[PDB]
Amino acid sequence: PIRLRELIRTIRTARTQAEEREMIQKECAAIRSSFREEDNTYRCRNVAKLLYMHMLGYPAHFGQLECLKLIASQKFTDKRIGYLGAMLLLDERQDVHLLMTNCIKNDLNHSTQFVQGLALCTLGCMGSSEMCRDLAGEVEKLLKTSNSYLRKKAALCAVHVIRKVPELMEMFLPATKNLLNEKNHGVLHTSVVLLTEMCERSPDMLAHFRKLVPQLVRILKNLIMSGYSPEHDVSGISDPFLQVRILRLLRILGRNDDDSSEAMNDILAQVATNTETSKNVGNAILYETVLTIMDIKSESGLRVLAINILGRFLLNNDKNIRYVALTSLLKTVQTDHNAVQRHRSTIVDCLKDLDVSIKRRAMELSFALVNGNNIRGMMKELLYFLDSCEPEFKADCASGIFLAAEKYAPSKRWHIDTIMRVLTTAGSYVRDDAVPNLIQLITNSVEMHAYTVQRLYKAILGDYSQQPLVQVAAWCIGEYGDLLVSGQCEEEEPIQVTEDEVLDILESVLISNMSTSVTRGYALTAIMKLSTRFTCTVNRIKKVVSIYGSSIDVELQQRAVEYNALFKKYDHMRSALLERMPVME
Amino acid sequence: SASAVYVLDLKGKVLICRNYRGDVDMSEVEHFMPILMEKEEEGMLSPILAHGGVRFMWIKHNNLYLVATSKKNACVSLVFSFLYKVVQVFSEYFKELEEESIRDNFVIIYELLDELMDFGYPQTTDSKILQEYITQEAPRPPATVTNAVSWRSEGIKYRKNEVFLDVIEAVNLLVSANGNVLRSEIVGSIKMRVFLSGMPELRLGLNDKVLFDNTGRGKSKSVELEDVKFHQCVRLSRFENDRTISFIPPDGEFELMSYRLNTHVKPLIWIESVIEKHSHSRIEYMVKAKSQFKRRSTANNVEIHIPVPNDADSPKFKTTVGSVKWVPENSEIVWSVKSFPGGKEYLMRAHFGLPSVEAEDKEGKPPISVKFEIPYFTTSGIQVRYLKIIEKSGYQALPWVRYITQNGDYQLRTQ
Amino acid sequence: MIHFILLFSRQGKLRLQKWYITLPDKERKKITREIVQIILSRGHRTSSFVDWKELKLVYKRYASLYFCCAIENQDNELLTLEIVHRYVELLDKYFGNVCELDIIFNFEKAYFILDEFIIGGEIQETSKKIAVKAIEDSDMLQ
Amino acid sequence: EIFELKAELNSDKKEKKKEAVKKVIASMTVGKDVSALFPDVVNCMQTDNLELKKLVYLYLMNYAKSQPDMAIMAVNTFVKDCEDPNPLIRALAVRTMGCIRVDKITEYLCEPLRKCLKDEDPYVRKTAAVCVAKLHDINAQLVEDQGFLDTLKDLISDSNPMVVANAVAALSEIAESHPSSNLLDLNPQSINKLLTALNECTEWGQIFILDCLANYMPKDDREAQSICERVTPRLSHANSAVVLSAVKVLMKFMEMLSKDLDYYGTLLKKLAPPLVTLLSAEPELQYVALRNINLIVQKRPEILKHEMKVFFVKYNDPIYVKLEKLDIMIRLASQANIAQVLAELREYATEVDVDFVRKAVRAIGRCAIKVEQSAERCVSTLLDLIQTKVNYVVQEAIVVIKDIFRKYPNKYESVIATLCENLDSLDEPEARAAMIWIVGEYAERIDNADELLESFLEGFHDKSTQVQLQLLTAIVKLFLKKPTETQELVQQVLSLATQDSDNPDLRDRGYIYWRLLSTDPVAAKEVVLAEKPLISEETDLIEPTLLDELICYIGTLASVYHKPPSAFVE
Amino acid sequence: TSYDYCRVPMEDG
Amino acid sequence: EMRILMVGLDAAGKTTILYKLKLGEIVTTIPTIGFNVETVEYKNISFTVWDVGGLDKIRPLWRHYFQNTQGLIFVVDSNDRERVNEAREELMRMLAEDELRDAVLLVFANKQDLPNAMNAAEITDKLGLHSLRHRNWYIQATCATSGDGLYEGLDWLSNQLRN
Ligand SMILES: Nc1nc2c(ncn2[C@@H]2O[C@H](COP(=O)(O)OP(=O)(O)OP(=O)(O)O)[C@@H](O)[C@H]2O)c(=O)[nH]1
Ligand SMILES: [Mg+2]
Repeated sequence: PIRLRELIRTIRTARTQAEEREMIQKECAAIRSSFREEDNTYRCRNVAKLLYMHMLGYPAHFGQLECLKLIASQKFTDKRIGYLGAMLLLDERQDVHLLMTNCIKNDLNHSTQFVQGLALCTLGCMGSSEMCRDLAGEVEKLLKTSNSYLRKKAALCAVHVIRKVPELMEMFLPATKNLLNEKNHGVLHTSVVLLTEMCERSPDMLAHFRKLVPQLVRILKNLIMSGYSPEHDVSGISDPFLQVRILRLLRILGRNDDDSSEAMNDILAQVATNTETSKNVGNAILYETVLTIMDIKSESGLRVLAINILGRFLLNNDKNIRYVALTSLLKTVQTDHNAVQRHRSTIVDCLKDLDVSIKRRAMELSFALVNGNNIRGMMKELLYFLDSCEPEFKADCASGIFLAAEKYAPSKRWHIDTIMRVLTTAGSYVRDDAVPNLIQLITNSVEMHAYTVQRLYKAILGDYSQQPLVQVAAWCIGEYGDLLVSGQCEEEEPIQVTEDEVLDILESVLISNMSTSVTRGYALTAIMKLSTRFTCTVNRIKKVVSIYGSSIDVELQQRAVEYNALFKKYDHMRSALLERMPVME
Repeated sequence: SASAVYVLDLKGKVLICRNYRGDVDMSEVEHFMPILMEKEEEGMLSPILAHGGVRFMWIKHNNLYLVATSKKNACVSLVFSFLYKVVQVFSEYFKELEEESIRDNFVIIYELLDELMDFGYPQTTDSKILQEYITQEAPRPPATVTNAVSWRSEGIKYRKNEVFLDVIEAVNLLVSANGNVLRSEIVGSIKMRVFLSGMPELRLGLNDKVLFDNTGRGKSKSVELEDVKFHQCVRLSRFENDRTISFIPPDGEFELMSYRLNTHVKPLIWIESVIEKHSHSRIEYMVKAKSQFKRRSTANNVEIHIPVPNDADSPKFKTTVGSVKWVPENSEIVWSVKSFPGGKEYLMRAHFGLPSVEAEDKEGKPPISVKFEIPYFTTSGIQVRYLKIIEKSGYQALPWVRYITQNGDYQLRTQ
Repeated sequence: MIHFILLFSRQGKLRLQKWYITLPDKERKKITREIVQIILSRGHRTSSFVDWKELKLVYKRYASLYFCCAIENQDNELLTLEIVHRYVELLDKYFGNVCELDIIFNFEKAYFILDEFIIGGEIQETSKKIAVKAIEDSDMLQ
Repeated sequence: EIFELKAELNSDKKEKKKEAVKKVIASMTVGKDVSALFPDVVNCMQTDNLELKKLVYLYLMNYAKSQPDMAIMAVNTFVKDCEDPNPLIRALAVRTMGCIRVDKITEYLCEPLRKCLKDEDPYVRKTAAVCVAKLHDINAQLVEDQGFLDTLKDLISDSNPMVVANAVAALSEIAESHPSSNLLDLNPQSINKLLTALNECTEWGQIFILDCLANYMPKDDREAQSICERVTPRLSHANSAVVLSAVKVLMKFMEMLSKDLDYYGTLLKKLAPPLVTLLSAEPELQYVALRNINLIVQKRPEILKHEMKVFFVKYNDPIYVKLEKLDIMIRLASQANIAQVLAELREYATEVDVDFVRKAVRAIGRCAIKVEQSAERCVSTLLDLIQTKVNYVVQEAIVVIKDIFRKYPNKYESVIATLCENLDSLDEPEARAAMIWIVGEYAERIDNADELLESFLEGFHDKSTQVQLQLLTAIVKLFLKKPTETQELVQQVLSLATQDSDNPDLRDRGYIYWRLLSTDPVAAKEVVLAEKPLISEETDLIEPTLLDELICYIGTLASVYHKPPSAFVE
Repeated sequence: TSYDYCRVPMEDG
Repeated sequence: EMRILMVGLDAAGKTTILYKLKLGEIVTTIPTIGFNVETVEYKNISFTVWDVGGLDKIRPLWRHYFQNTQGLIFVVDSNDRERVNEAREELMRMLAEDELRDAVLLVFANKQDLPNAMNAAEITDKLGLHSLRHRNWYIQATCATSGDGLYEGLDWLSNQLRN
């Protein structure tokens, strides 16, 4: 059996993927046939060649049992292959992965820490919820060890089993007690991420863990003051990976506490000044530092400084930092709300940036920036920005227009005017889900429907193919038809409402192929209401109901026949149930 | 009606580009392959794509995408018939047509693009006459290029006078899983190999049913051609009258005619196969191959392709006569028998295993196709009666023929 | 939490996947195909991050090979790029003049290097010396 | 680099300027912006090597648009080379002339074009005929200003039908580009001349002169028959594009022939063995045919009603092929082959090509509506595929079983007893809503219809619009059928759809059904338990208003789109 | 072409 | 060389047997969720023994090991009169398969310590071993915590390796 790299070299000579599959199934059969031989020799390499095909994306379901044999091997390399593809070929829904449970448990008791490192690797990466239930006492046992090669691994494996089994962390509350003085940083890092996890899940764990806040305030201050180590140092910044995790742990702690928030206040005032903002690393330090300050009940001098940190970060030409700065104010929208509002033009600037994510963060933060003060002016930018969106942002903007408008609309008329503007200019981009919301707010509106339905009528004569537009209109014509055609039971002087093209424009939808049939679902509903909402020309609309009783949509064939018997047998009971719908929230 | 005919590769970079109207932009080609990535990966693949108003008529070679672009309501079959012709003429020039054939020989290929088509209108596509003034090694264009006879130049002279015919049968078969024949037509094709002196008018006659019905010999052996498609050189107005196969051939190898007919007689070889697919366990193919055809005839080098499962493993084959190769690369077995006479019936018993774990997805059922070849044997019973050599100089040529029966689409739908 | 890691070529040819989230293979082949398409359809001044479907998707080109992560939308981003770069450093450490063709060849240890660096989607060794030390000792174990 | 190339380009030795221009169009072959070196290769153009002049003609045509002003440095060289006694070099210039599109040039070149219009050799005259249309492509009115239209009409009156066909193909081009102001149609005697010219010209020329016939309509029966008798031998030619152009005018001209004559039946019997043979072609060309065949049976279903077996897909067929064969089987679904089709379609639901399977499920359903004969056996075929327990196979089946029940509602209550147990955790809302109607409409022979809707009444607030509306439909139909066991059921669905639902039509039909139940549920037996009429089916026959137009468009995109020719061109 | 040929008549009067 | 499986109910001593056959000692063993393999190498035949634990969530996955198997061991407990029914159910569930059709059967009447423990004859007829067809079934009363009868079953098994 050939080696891995010999196979890859043959695979690198493959031109056509179909031709490459020929080379796949060439070797794959030999891998299968070797598996029929129950080989232990090349079972190292045949699985390794298989995992390559798995990485090449080929059905390698068959060799998974051999991986269990490679985990249950005795040679270290066969284990070294065996634990790998267990993380590859198996997941929780693989359903055959449960045979690892004995094998790992024996190999959590293997003499070699590297074999146990492989066992903590595989269980930490993909250990199943019941496998997490079946290995919980062993991981904390390997968390009670002194082997920092394993203590760095059993800690994150304990996170995994707390991640997978959320009701399991209470046996790790005793496990985590007072190992916060680790001389190694990596074990100390994993303990922080564990204490990040332990504080995350249960608020009941916060009381035990906010006690040791000044313990790590010291140790984080040790990281700032130990300005160099030969390891952990990137660009003259010592162990930034640990430093952020402490800050994140200091972010989730003290967030409603004050004494711990003041116990962490000093190093926050330190590293907001004692950071090197030159390289990418010190910005990453200072970014979480901003986020730590915003989320805790911090010193006010931190937060004023922190917006001044962010005002710098708004103006750095690094789009990374612009993504960082836009995410920052996107975080602390409500917290320190008006120190964000002075950076408003920077946000309107990033609407004209040439990055998707930057335009994404700016548009959404602009959706967050809308108070009841900037409601008039900024929407005019945003309705312009809605015109200058990408079609991916057009769906995103037009909904987010509707979100902030329902919040802080100074008028109900102008609330209608902007929504009617968006419904004309979004069309196929505005989501159908906001349509019952728009329908609700205009019947939450009680006063302007003669104002509304005319403007509804004035644009639907322009087009019908905007389906969420004409979703909105047909309910308004059915309900507030009396405010459209008013006192016009017979022919009068020609006003723009004419109660027949009113009936023709809905009929135009019913035959038009650009109708979502809930357009036609709303339309027959509007037809049957205008048997009552109109007294002008009924029983010509009965013809339209009667001819629609042979229609091909199932419910719309139900809808016409269920209407028509009222039009044919219970003409007085037509209006006996066509009272207007109630208004809810 | 073409405007810009392009050649792409498997990556989508332009191997060669040539416009004929300028009505399609030259950079439109870069949208085609992502749209080709689009339509295929959604399964909306068609030989015509559209990026707005530019219509993307394309065929696919081994590496190549002969993309002919247009914008108006162009004549579609005008395009693609030219597309296979350009493949053909390149196959006439370049014995393999790949990326090496293009980038090394752009001297002649751009000249071909100038010559074969003007404006979108193909005007000269006969490669044999095209060799006489478009060489890769220039004089005036030949008169045969001007002439209505556009397939055969005058003054062609050989020492001998040999007319080599190849009456080739191609048996289509569709047998379902029920064991009934769904569709078994026969598409036979007579391909001529002419080595003759001068300008002869060859007049051919077969055992045509209609021509024997016009003669009054509609009781003897007469093949019934349901439809034939002939060469250009056959004067079809002369054929429409009285079944008269009269033509001036080109020089060399060419298919004259393409007959097609149905046949309600048995397949030449009946296959019985079984599948003992045991779940998670194994599979067994006790397949036999009986020959229904004539015992004097022998099916040469047959290659029975039976689709096996993909993760099938540990092959075992109890044959009778003939070897099996297992082709996992096609996920199949080729039980090959070299000499298999008529009347013979050879069994093969296959045995694989199957993984005790199931696979993730389905596979589908490909039919079984075999690769038989029977010489000197017209299953339809077609017989060339004569071949009238008519030369103004006047010679006695040597007309020659052999009969070969092969498969067309010999699919037999499995269990 | 790093949800997965992708290393795909200039041609998009994936040289590494590491799903720290359990989603099935069809979904693995769908999602991987999309993001490779997303990143290769993305310019050089596009902030090295994608807000992709509640995943602040981190990309950072270093060579013809491209790089990908899916961080949780509460975590750090430049450090997440530094996580890539620290891993780049560890690939630069254990190999030295770390280069494309033995990514194609010796990928098996690049997973093992990732196994010495990220298990569960998070960092286990914040030193760059101690981790490649341990994989050499297990290589010295062979 | 390029200047060293321009040094070899401004060399005096031939072997240096010959290899220089090869590198330029090899740089153009690899797609380099070599437009900056435009007028410099123009200096090494007027060369004695004819092999070399094609490379510059290749360059000048490609970079005419790029350097429109610099393109004035070739006009003298063209009129120089329209006069050299090699006809190869003259027509080479002529086709280079008309394809170069600079309006500063096209006014000057009409006279050597007019010179080559009346040239001697058929080679350049069939080349010069197209260059008129190339000029009419560039400047249409200059051609009539040059009056080249009649000179093109006189090469129709030439012999050697290759020149005539290249005149016709340019003529049908220019008359298309014309507004049909002075329509270029001729008498039948020129049509007699062209039909005699048919049996001589090339396979391409035979196509283009069948295309002038796409505009003409004969005015008598014998006039129609006699020309069609000479189009008739073209159906035994290897080029299907020759055949497809022949069928197009024969489908056009058969509207003039008398059905009372046997020539009409003779034409149709001579038409079917070609049309089957078109499916023996290459699948792209067959994909051309399958859109054209679709147009035929909608117009003339009589022809190929005897042939179903050739419309059976194979395993190796392309997907666009395999979908279109299923359409013609629907277009040929008759009583004589109900068993052949449904067994074949059952063999097609056994495939992994899901959309082909999804089409094949619709192919059974379109068979069940087209013939009511095997409409029982169609349902029996589908329930087998329901018992395959493949989700999309099931999820396509339930919509179809509904539509059969919408089409043929009468005696298919022996089906729902199987279909009341059909793994109701079906996920696709098109067949979830199909399930609720079939349960709802047939809520008398499904005796436990209340309790199975309880699973469908759990996650009610976030399913769909239709599925929630079908549940609002069926329960009111169920409660009207059984008011005993569904009494709390009809009230809780009004409790969810009228109160805790914002879906306005669900609020519309909710309060309507709530008030109708509150006013008179006994009248609701007349209102909503009303005898629904026979559903008018969707006749997918393309309108003969459009279809007869598309009779003139066969083998063009208008047939392969089944659209009018203007609906897709821009 | 390993298979051999067979000569047809010319006229068949 | 022989592929051997040790199936049966949980707490059957099947891992107690396995380290009595391989090691020779009664090691303290957890209820094994996954499997074990130890090449017991006896009567100059290396028995490759795939001991598989008998808890509920494992019993379906048993079918994955029924390929290239040459010999079975269905360990029964003699102290579970209540579970001999589902042991009999398990046996007929397992033996009725095309994969694992040619592998012989050697039944262990484990845990002979009490008068609740039966002999082989009652367990043979509680499991219905004479209802077997094409089976070289052979019950073997074994004592795992003392090694009694274990090698003698391996002795009988070593005979049935070749034919
Ligand atoms: N008295 C007595 N007890 C036994 C004997 N054999 C096994 N046991 C008991 O049965 C229990 C189960 O044995 P194990 O091998 O550890 O467990 P198992 O049967 O393999 O079950 P799994 O680990 O789930 O596969 C042991 O703890 C022993 O106490 C025996 O021969 N005599
Ligand atoms: Mg055990």
